[PDB]
Amino acid sequence: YHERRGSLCSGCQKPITGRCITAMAKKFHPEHFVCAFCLKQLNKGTFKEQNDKPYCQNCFLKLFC
Amino acid sequence: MALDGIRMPDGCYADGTWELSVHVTDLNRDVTLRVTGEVHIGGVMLKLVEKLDVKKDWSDHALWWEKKRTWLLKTHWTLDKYGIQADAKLQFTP
Ligand SMILES: [Zn+2]
Ligand SMILES: [Zn+2]
Repeated sequence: YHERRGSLCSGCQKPITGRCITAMAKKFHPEHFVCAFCLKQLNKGTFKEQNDKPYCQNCFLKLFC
Repeated sequence: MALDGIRMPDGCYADGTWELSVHVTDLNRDVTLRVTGEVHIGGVMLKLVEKLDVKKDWSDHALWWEKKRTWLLKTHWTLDKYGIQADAKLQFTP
């Protein structure tokens, strides 16, 4: 019954307790919004994409550069 | 065209497409990617994975040339540049 909240990950609607990515004002589990190369972590500040598939720049660039 | 100095079955084939063999060591399988001597390595790991489609080891993916025991990480050059081709069997491992 603590009180430490966070930010619901829109789509999951579950508080994000740790790191939180923001979108069109929506929040996102920093994980459920990872890069599709190394699905472990992405950042809206370095989130690259192609064909709709998320990617870290270092990841996407490695493909088409 | 077709001539190219030879004829067609070899002076054409249909479009100059040769599938590169890929011995997956993390799976022990052998996959082939219909490519050409103009695809960038980062272009192969992409397709091979696309066929996979799963939260499987995607970062642990990289092609190596045992005929060179190297790590194909030169996304700048291509197959032709190095000289790779269908006679060159690559592998899909970290
Ligand atoms: Zn979520
Ligand atoms: Zn990545």
